[PDB]
Amino acid sequence: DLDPNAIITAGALIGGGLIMGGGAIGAGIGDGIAGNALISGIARQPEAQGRLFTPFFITVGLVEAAYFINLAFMALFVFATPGLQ
Amino acid sequence: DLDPNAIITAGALIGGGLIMGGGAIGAGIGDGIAGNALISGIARQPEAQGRLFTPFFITVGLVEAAYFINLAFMALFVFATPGLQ
Amino acid sequence: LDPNAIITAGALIGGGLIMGGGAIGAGIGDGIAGNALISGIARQPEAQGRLFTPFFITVGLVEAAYFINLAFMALFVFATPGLQ
Amino acid sequence: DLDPNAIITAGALIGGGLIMGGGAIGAGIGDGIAGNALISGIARQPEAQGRLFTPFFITVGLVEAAYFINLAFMALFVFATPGLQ
Amino acid sequence: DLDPNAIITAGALIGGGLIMGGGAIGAGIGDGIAGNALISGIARQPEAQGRLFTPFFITVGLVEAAYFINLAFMALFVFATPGLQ
Amino acid sequence: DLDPNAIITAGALIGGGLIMGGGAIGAGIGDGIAGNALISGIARQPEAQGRLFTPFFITVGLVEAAYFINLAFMALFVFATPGLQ
Amino acid sequence: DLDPNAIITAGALIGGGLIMGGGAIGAGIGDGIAGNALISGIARQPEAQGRLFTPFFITVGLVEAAYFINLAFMALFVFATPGLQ
Amino acid sequence: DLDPNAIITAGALIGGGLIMGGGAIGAGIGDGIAGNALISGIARQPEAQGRLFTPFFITVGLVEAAYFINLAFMALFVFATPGLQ
Amino acid sequence: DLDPNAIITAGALIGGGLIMGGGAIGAGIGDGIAGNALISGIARQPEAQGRLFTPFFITVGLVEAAYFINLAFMALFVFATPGLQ
Amino acid sequence: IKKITKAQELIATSRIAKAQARVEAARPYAAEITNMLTELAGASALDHPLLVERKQPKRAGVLVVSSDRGLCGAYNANVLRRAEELFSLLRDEGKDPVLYVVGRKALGYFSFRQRTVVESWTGFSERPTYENAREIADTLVNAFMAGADDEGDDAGADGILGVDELHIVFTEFRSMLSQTAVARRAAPMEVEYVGEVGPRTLYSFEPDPETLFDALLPRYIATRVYAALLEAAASESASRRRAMKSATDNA
Amino acid sequence: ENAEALDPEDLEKESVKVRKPAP
Amino acid sequence: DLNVEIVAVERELWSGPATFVFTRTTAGEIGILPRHIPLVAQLVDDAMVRVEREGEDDLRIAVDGGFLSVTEETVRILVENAQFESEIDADAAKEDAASDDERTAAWGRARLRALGQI
Repeated sequence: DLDPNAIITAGALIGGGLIMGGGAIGAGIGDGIAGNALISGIARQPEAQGRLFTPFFITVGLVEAAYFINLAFMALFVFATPGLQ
Repeated sequence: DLDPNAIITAGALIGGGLIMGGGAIGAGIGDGIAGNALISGIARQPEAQGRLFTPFFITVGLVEAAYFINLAFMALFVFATPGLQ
Repeated sequence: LDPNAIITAGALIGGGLIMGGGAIGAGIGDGIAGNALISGIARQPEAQGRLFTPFFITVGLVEAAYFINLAFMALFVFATPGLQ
Repeated sequence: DLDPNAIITAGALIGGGLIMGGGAIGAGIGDGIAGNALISGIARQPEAQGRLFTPFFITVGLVEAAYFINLAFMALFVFATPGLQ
Repeated sequence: DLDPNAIITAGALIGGGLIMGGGAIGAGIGDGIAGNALISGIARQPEAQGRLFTPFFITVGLVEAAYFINLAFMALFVFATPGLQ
Repeated sequence: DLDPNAIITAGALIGGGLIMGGGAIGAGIGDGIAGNALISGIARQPEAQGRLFTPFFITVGLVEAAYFINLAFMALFVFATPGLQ
Repeated sequence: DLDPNAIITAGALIGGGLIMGGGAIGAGIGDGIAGNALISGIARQPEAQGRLFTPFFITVGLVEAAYFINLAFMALFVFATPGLQ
Repeated sequence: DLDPNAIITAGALIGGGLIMGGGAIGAGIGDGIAGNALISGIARQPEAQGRLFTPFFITVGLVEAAYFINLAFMALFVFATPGLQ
Repeated sequence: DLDPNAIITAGALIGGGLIMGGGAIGAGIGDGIAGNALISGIARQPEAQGRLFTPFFITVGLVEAAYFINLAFMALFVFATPGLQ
Repeated sequence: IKKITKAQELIATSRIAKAQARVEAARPYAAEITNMLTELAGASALDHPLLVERKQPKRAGVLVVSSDRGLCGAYNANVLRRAEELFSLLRDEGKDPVLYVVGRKALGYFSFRQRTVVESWTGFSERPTYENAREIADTLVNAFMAGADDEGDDAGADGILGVDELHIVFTEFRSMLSQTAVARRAAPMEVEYVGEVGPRTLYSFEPDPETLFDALLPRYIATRVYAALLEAAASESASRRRAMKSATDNA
Repeated sequence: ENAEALDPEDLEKESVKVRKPAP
Repeated sequence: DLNVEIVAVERELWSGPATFVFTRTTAGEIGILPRHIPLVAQLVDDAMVRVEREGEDDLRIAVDGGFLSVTEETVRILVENAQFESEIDADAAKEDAASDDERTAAWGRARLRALGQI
């Protein structure tokens, strides 16, 4: 007779792990791509540096959000598990 | 013997974790790619930024849509689990 | 153990896989198509008018796949095949 | 008293979910890449548009096939499960 | 006192789903990349139409190969399951 | 009482499915990228049609290698499962 | 009747493994992309090398951060498991 | 009366399958990218072939290394299972 | 009844497999991308080699680290398993 | 008369100095653009319409460069004799000469011969600027392009009847003592494959070599036309100096 | 006037140098 | 330090050392520092070239019909015409900018860009 809460907690932990893994993949690759654009732009025309941070960070925002949003739900998965009995 | 609700809830949590992991991967990478396009275009054409944000936030829109749609269904999986007994 | 519970858990996991893969594909494909669109508009300011046709064609394909998955994800969870 | 059909059906549902996840990822990313090529080509010169749809629709045809074949097999997994006993 | 065949069939279905998902991802993305190359080449050099097909067919020829090989093994997993008992 | 060999065989089947999924993804995408390079080279420099097949067959030679190596080990996982009782 | 802590710990270990897998994928691919940009920029614009390290280290900073955040949440999962009984 | 060794072996087989899947994905895609660079370099500069193999062999030397390292541990997972009872 | 340590060990093996799969994917793809940059740079400029190894080794250094840390933590998961009683 | 001719001789000597200075000033840009064109041709496909010979040639544009002032002794006469020889050669090859003229003297000559002149430019023969050369080269290249779609005597889809070749008949300033009228085929350009020897480090072409070659070939043609005009100006000054010396000797 | 035809050898043709091997 | 050489069709306009060269090719804005890779590009119709030197105010040149050639030693701008910032007249540039003739408008825009009125 396994404890129902044990199974629910294990499932919540696996789900949160999936959430954070996917978020990390997305954030890492998207930030790498945005930084690649920034570095290439500065290399082509160094003095453009100053004006390229505004879009860059915008992009970073639009990327990081996903990851960090995921992070929040991961917390809600492993700290206040929905459906836990 | 296990409570059916426990198994169903663990499955729902894992499913929603997959939902959000895939959504975050897609959102992060797509937003990074669109931002790479935007940053390159602004670096090469500083005066184009104003117009470039039109096709950008269109693309981002689409990229965001999927993500949040996934999020919605994740909320459907964990908060109101279909097929829960 | 009620068999319906096992089938429902499997259906939920499968629908999660379906929709996660669909979201990955949709996000990355839309990002790539939008990258093409943004670069084209940057190089050719006037080309916007002629560029939104192929763009929405590309999206029309990519997005379609996603929603096709959405068609079956629901099928997995709301009307589970072989639910017995 | 676990029903063998229940275990087999859960496995079949997970397998079909995997099949559709992979097929959707492949189809979406391949369509995005082919469409990126098409959009860049059309932006380079409009007149190529009419001819450029020939290779493009070939690529999509190769990609979509890989998707729909998977779809067919997923049906086999969910509707007529092999080895269902 | 589970039926061993049930567990074997569930594992086989999950494995075949993984096989076909990976095959679909690889086939779709590889076909998309090769078609991107072909579309760009035909866009810049229309006279390259005939020239580019032979490499393309080689590329796709490899890509599809893996896919179909995976497909074949999926059948082995699903219908003629090794170790079934 | 579940049959231990059933559990071992299910695990081996899932492992083989993972091996094939990874091998197919890697082979398909690597072949697509190498073929994209080959097609682009044959486009820019038509005279190189015969000169690019040496590096190409090297690239593919490596890519396929991993695939086939994976296949071999998958054949070990499913047909001669290590750790069987 | 397995101990609930055993199932909780198994789920926690699987979730931590997922977190590290996602973090490693994201960090590796993002660092590779940013480094590709850096190498190409230094090749193109050797004298701007120093100026290219300022954005690069920013990009890496935004990537590694996420990775280590994942690390921070993996240790938790396997050292202070939320919901552990 | 589940056999502890059977469960440990199933887990080890799944883990080894994951190790092979990741190694194959990484090896295939990295080799494809390195070969894309090599093919493009040879096409652009015919007479560079020789020199281009010095860095290429390094890149492959890195990529393949990871693959084979994974291989070793997969053996350690499947042939001498850590924690086997 | 069943030994909980067997469940914990199976979970630990799966988690270590995930860790190493993610690490290998990240390492292979990131190294391939960095090597692609290096090879393209050397193809454009032979004498560039001397300096292009400086950023390259940095990039590889950042990628390999991400890989090796995973390996270290994988060694923790399978050899000294946290949560093992 | 004698005093006027002597003054004209001295003025012509000064003008020769100025013209040689102008040719020397023009040289570096010509060398650099030639180098860039060679690089782009090595990097691009050699298939530009300016670079491929039309099949069955049936019309050939000929630009005859002459002077505005007739005090030059036999400069215009030599140029027009060379132009007549080129016309005979073109007719022998089966091509009709389409005549373009720079300078009023050739205009008068061909008006007496009653040969239609498609377009003429006058007033700058003594001190030609690059804008005049650019206008002349633009007209000549437009005429050459218009001939791609022409068959028999039909202008084709263009609505403009072009030419299949472009020749320049001008006076080459070999030296102070020798100035010889020459005929040069400005188009279609031939490809002279010189031994490769440079290839260790590649050039980067933005956006791509093909468009750069497309944009640079017309500029190269304009540069060569400008060089021809400068050589013609120097030759005219030299021949006027010699003619004035001869007239002063006679008087 | 039936002027003598210019010798094709005498005619000088504009050329584009290419630092490539002869085809 | 890199050797800049602005060369017109009629005459060689300027030549000397410089620390930075900024211009606007058909691909996009480009900046050249001493050891830039060899490159050939076409300047935009209304291109402006900024040459930042050591211990002097940077030159701003309006360029008509420009090409750029970066080499291991020298960066060369081949121009159909060019005007330094001092030689430009603001009112004529304003009048010529946005005229019916595309080339005249481009020349006026280049002169305005050199002046800084952009």
